[PDB]
Amino acid sequence: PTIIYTLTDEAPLLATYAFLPVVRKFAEAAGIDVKTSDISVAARILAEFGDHLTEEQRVPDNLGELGALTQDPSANIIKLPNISASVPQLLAAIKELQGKGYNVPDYPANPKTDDEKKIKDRYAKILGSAVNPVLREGNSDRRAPKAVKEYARKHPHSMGEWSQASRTHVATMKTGDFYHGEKSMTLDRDRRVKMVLKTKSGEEIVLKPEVKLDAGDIIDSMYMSKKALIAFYEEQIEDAYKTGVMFSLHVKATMMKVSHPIVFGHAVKVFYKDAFAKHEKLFDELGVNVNNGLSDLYDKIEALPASQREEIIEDLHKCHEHRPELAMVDSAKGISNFHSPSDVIVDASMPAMIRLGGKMYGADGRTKDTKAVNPESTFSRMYQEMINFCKTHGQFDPTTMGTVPNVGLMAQKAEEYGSHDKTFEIPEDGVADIVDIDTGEVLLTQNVEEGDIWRMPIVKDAPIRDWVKLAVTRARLSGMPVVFWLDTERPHEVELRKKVKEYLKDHDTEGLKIQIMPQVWAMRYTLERVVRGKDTIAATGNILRDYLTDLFPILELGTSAKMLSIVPLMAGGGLYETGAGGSAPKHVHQLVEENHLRWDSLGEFLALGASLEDMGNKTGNEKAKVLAKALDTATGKLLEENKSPSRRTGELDNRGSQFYLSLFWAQALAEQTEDAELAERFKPLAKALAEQEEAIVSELNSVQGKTVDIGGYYYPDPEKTSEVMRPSKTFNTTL
Amino acid sequence: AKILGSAVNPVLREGNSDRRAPKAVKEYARKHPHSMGEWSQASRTHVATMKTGDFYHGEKSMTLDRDRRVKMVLKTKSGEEIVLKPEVKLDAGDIIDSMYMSKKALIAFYEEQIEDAYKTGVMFSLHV
Amino acid sequence: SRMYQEMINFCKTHGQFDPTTMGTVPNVGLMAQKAEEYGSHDKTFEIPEDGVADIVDIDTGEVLLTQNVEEGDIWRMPIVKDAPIRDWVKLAVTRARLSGMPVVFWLDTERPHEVELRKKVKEYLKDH
Amino acid sequence: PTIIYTLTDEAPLLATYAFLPVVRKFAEAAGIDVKTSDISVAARILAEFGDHLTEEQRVPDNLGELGALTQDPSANIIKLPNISASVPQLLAAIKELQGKGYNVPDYPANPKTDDEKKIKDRYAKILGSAVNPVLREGNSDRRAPKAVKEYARKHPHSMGEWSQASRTHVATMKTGDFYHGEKSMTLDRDRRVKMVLKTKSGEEIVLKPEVKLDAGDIIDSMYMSKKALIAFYEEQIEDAYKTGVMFSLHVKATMMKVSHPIVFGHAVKVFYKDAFAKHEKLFDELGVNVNNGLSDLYDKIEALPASQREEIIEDLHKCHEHRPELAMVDSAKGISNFHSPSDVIVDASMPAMIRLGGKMYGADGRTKDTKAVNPESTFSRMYQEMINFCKTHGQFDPTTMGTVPNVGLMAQKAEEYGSHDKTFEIPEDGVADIVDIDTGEVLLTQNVEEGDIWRMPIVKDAPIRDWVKLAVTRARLSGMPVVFWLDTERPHEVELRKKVKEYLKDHDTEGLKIQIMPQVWAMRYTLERVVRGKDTIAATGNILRDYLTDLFPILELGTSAKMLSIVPLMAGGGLYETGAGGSAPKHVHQLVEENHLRWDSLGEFLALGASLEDMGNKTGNEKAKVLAKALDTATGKLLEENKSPSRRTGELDNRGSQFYLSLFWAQALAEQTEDAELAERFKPLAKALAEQEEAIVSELNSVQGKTVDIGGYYYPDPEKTSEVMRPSKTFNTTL
Amino acid sequence: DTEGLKIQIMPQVWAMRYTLERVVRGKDTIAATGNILRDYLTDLFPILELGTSAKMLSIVPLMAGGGLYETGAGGSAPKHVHQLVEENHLRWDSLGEFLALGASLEDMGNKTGNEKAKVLAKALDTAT
Ligand SMILES: [Mn+2]
Ligand SMILES: [Mn+2]
Ligand SMILES: [Mn+2]
Repeated sequence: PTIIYTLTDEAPLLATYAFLPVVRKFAEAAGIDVKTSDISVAARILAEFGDHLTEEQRVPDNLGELGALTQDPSANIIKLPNISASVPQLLAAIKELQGKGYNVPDYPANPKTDDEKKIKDRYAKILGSAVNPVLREGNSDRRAPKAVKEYARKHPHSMGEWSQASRTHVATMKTGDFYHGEKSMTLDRDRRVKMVLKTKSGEEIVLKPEVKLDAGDIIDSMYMSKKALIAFYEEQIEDAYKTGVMFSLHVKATMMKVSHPIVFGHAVKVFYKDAFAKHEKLFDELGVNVNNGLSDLYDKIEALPASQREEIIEDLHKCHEHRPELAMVDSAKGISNFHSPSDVIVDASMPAMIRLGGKMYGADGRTKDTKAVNPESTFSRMYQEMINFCKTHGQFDPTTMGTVPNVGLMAQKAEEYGSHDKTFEIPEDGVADIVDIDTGEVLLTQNVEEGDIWRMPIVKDAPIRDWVKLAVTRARLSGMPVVFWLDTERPHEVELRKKVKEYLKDHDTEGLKIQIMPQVWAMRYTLERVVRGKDTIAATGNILRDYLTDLFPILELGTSAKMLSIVPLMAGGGLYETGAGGSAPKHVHQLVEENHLRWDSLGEFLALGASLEDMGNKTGNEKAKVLAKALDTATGKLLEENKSPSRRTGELDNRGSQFYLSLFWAQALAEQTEDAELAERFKPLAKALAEQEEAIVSELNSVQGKTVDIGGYYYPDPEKTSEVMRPSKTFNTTL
Repeated sequence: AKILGSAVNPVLREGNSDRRAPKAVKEYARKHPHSMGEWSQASRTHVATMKTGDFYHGEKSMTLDRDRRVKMVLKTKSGEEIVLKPEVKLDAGDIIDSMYMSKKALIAFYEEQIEDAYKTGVMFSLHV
Repeated sequence: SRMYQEMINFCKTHGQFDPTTMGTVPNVGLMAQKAEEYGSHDKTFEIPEDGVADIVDIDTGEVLLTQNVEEGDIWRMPIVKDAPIRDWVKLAVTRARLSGMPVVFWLDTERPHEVELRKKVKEYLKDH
Repeated sequence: PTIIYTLTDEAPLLATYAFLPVVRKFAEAAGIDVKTSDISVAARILAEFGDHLTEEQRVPDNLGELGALTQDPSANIIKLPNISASVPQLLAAIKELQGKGYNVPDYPANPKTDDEKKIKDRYAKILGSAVNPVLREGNSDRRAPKAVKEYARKHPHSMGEWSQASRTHVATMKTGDFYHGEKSMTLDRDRRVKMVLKTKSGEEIVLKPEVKLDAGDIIDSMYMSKKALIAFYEEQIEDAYKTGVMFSLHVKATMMKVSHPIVFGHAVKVFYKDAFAKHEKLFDELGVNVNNGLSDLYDKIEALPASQREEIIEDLHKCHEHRPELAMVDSAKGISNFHSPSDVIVDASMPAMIRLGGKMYGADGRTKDTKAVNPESTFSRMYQEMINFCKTHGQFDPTTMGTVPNVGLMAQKAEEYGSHDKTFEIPEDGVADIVDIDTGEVLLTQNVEEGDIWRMPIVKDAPIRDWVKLAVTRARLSGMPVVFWLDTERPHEVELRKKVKEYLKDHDTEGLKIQIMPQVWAMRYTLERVVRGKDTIAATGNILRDYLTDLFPILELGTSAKMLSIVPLMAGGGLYETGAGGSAPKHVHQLVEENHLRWDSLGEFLALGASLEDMGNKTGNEKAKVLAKALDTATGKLLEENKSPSRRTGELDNRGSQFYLSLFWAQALAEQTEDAELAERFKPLAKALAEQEEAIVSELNSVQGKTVDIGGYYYPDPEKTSEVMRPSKTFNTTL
Repeated sequence: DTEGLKIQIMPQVWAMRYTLERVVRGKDTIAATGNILRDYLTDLFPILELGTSAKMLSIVPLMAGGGLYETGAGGSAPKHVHQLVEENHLRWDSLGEFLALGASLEDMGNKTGNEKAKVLAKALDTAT
């Protein structure tokens, strides 16, 4: 019986070093082996480019290893947050590996040879959201545990007031976006299809040559219009200008790597319509692509003669005086919403804005109301309901409000999350058809234009069946009502409806409140009961899973770090994400400069409990059951005793919190009475740890306030990292 | 006092309201649209209303079993009983409500709303 | 008043209504025999001093509805009779059948008076 | 805002002495006054016979007082278990009261002078089940609270295995009993009726002069043929003998105080017919009434000369040679089934027998199979189905089985529970009619014989309406389907069916599974469901309410002493029974002799929670809600921490468990955040109690293991009892 | 979307009786029928109601999106010609052509957004 514990990047990794030894010590008491899997950015680079490496240097394909392991009914994988590499991050990681004797190739930005174009594609496999599409072979069960909600109640986080006179709102398209021209259908049998564009010339361009579809698959033909999108941006910028409200843009270019940078880019184009007109010729032969934000423009003009570059920056600030005020990522540095598409990520930025009382930062560094532009309507309308609701009701009260768990459809690159390699920026005007290869049958027709974003999302029948089952299970186990958020006026969501209606009958739903509502209705109904302190479960698609599991946890708890994220793997196993967020680069900074790690490991403690509980239910391990029960109360006690990491250096940090957890864990195991072997086994552990409490905490705190050597960043040296992360002689030995 | 105010309506209204626009009028409106003020997504106008201490949030109600004669009385702190309404004839199946608005809640609400309208710079209005 | 706010919100997000495309909203209103608030004028009082306000059956000593009120508070007892309610439900059905349009009874769940009405509507719909 | 807590008899009262102070302290924080009410056997003797008592000695008619309070829409009564006095109990209570200066008359068993008849008739008000009929002005909502059910799953109680080859069965009449001769009708209008017997002679005997009947009342005219009853017994006693299976008899002479002793008596008569023939003349003038069991015979022969009394007992033990084996109540002492009608009580004995695997105890001390004789078929056939089910399915599994909550028609002396003053042993062969005085119309005729038992049960229309409402209420609120146990072949239940069918339509039953099935079908349907882990509500008549709320809880939980018994009164208030069992005489035995009370007050804690919660809803007291939910979580923690009273002397007792409850109740209020004032109010208290925990516990346990002085039994001294029941001064001073 | 519509299916005999029962007392009913019944009925009732089928609309909304407009279901009337060649009087009623053209221009207007074609259709409707 074995649990895989992922070694990842930056902060969670550093924490793992201190925590792995303690989980291993507790897990062996139930005959559980804990093996690491290194899926760091460095490890993934070394696994891809083994060619130029020695035998000792080479790394196995650890990501792909886990990808296979998800097909095994006995899988038990605990996934920690890891880096989704941007280009700058990849570059830094390559230079660190090269510097350490690993001959890996330079990343070729603009490749001049055909062999450079070849390795740039191999690097593309490392860039961006690479891990998640592989590991997510089950659906999402994301929710906050009772002990965490009770902590929020006892220590209410700061929330900004919602004035009834608030001017902030969600501006979104009403025609010409993906939603309003969308086509959809469920497949009657297995088909192999192609995406073609029948041009005005009579020609037929092939955009995607072959894609294998199955029986019961739901496929969409959706497109956004370049013309409608520009017009929309024209209207909303002028409106923001006339009404005097700060302009902001909220998309997710990190994940939607094809469509969303185009959308982001157009916003910038029309906002600065005037400057991009005066410098059209210069910009094209400079190759500036502002889809990468203003960051791309500033970069390609930084090396220009002063007077020439200073004319361009003038034409940008001159364009501002008849434009609305812009939201700032960092006003002190002068970094705006338009700088980089990776700066303002929709799933995080929107809740941040709502929590702050519908506010974002301005040029002067003061919080302002905003027109949160959310071009695609499909998933943005639900935000507006909350805003409106908030205007009439005020800010949410974290002390009294209910919870909104989520049962998200995400398995096997579900819906939009798998459509990246099937999204195309239409080259010229024409008619876009998806066509069956083995028969001249046109399946979904659409009339598109030059610049349009066309795409074909896919959701498979098997994930859908599991998703309905997961929703029913959660209804049954928690007693909470579940609402499926499915529109009637969105073809894709009426297709899902047909399946949800059918597959609900294949279960025992006798005493369960289960209904289906359009998103805006569903959001309202949910808000209506949460404000009265009642709980509701949201059964949603992939993107809504993303949006809602940031929105509500941030409002309820103040963060999305302190929650359960369980993935019941379809083959029978289980994946346990410890965090939906990043790997916290700023956290590492504080540790390396003055050794205080302020990373909260509660998400790791929670996932482990879920992992141990499911291990017992699936393998018949009674000891694992007892370990899970003990850890839960230990986690609960850690919250109650307020022994989570402080942010201020010199005070209790991640390392100290891990001690208290292990103390309470050993304590719980000593005073439990369903397993006598374990009770007496941990009795001396609990006794030893409690009696040396103040010496251990002393050691773990007196070591702070100084620079520390971890031997790198993207590839830390284990020996030196282990020293830093386990500095208490007393704690190490007594363990 | 019997001539003052809305005197006519409560005497003639011995039925219920079937109020509706006639098709000819609705069809004329479609063909000849009246002017409508445009709504700004950034509009600051809102209904301000009480959250506690109004009729709604302290209301009690019942459906009556039988015909009875009730009075409305205030049992004062002193022990004295002031009769406010000597007699009212209730029928079986009558829905009656006991309903009150707190003076103190109303003044607090008003001080908060007037102040809020000022601090935000939005124009105050009262609709009764 | 909350109804108005919903429209305001709706209007902020959807814009102003278009008279050339919008549908009708006819009303079937309960009003017969000085129903609800429209008859409560003779039964509304500005409370002279702090005390308990009860509505009491004069024959026998049964206190039907009690309430704790303050000096300056406004307290009232609205009435709505059973046969008007019967007529109102029937009129709703008749208007539904004749026009062929859906009908929504605007009745709250968190308002005592409107739950009492709800009981009768649920009953008298079975009579048609 | 007043809660009425009932002072009763024996163990529950002793627990109250320690608990009343701590409930008062909590209830005052919400503005609720806890007012006492004394309904003990002693206080009921005093209230009746205030003839020779001083002003200070006199007590109000506390039962009549509470009976009157049920009409008050604000009634909040907590009913603890109380004595339903037998003759020996009555005498002992009288003798103690006399010796303490209370001048009350002796109870004359056989009144010599006619003045003794009046005071014997006045004592008849005190005898037996006198409290329940007065307090039950509502219908029964009996169910096991979720937290208790969960505890039974984690800690299963022992259950005897059911052999497929088991021979045990229910024996019951197929003709000549109440069921197979029943006539019933629903009243058209108000009537006044008399019960008359027109004899064969021509005389008219008035058994009941007048009874006032309302419109919509159901009345029955049921009788049991004496000739049939004896022939049945002859047959069954013979069958049990021939087949070699143990004979047992299960009736309820305790509450069915008129009919069932006649039923019990006849069994003894035909069983020992050979001895009752040899001594018929002697038995006659001794006034032997074996309707009171063999104990009656043994009493009346104990005074006789040795050679004669020994001859009698020899003719009784000699009769066993041609007879079947008898089930024993105490096989060491030789106390059998026939000793006393109050030993084997159908509602408790039948579950106990099923729980054991279909076993009762033998003369040899061994457990064996039994012919469980239940003469009246009406409510016994339902037991047989379970026996059959178990025979094919095995014994129930407490770790996986569902629940069977009950909604019981009992309000206003419903059905058989209010037919005692209307039951008659027929003096001679005739026709038994219930006749209207105004217009000499015979409503129901019936041809009866000498010995036959005749009765007219009554169930009023208004109770039936509330009963149906409570069924739909429970269905809506719990999501469980509900089944009405109504026979198609029983007049009474077809009359009820007419009503249920109609009154259901008066309610919103849109999302509910609600159906009507005959008893045996309903039982089978319910069993088919529990065994698959599914829940079902039983909406039943009065006697079935009693049977099923012992039966299922014994199987699910091991006891009927750990559950909610809510009585929503028809006038608006609520009565909350804390227990359905006795007042535990033996528990007092252990308290006075060795200072350990093993009474489980869980039923009190649960009832109080349901008392405080309903206080919040009815009045609008939000502070009541907070106390209720905090007691709910306090009671739940009591179970999970395993701190219910031990039975062993020297360990944690009733007093000790009351400390832990009040501790957790205090903690739950301190660490909650839905009421700011209450939180900081209990904060120092909760901090106090927890701090000297193993000091208070140390006191409450050290004082055990010795004889103690409470100053009486039926009327214990309030000053002495309070010293004993609150022996921890550390604990007491803390409030 | 059939929510406010009365739609039902009956056998031919029943449907005919049902239809007759309503039309004998001024009520209108649409007959949704198969091919031969379409023929039979659009002669029968138009003859009974109007005397001829040469005074009605026969619109064929073409499946591909267009529209065919039959001006008459009857023949080309040879005897009308005999009168025109011998006496110079054409008694042919072109009312079926006026109505068809009116339906043609109206569909033209709604299909292609032509407002001037809509105005031609309405002016023809009133002229007819
Ligand atoms: Mn997210
Ligand atoms: Mn019982
Ligand atoms: Mn024809």
